[PDB]
Amino acid sequence: SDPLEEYCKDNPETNECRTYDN
Repeated sequence: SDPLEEYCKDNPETNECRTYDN
């Protein structure tokens, strides 16, 4: 998918995007 998916995977702040809000 777009860099958006890989981000939430690689985002220590937004990879937590699923748990925390950013």
